[PDB]
Amino acid sequence: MFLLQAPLQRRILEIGKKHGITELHPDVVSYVSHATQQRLQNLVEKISE
Amino acid sequence: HMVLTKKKLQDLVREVDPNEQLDEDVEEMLLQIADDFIESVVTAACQLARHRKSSTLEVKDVQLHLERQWNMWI
Repeated sequence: MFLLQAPLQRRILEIGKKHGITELHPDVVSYVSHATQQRLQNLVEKISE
Repeated sequence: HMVLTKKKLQDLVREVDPNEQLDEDVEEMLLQIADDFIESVVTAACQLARHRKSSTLEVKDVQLHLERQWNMWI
């Protein structure tokens, strides 16, 4: 996984508590990791351009 | 706690341009951006979920926000 699975999991779970969320589907972690990799991938590509 | 490593970041950078070591400050900035991204996205998603009258965070929620506020299609 691009991002660190354990702390990511914990941090997502953590942000949810503050926002009416009690649980989170499993692969949501991976999905967020993928999205974050895209966010950063585009910026880097742009920066190198 | 750290969710992304300097190593993994650098692999990403390398993937875009194999010969290009990024300045540490830029590395930190990007690590900071990933943090804001996770924060805002997950936060906005939880809202969508809560709206579904739900309490379990699901891809559906994150995807909906990404597509709408980031025009990211994954």
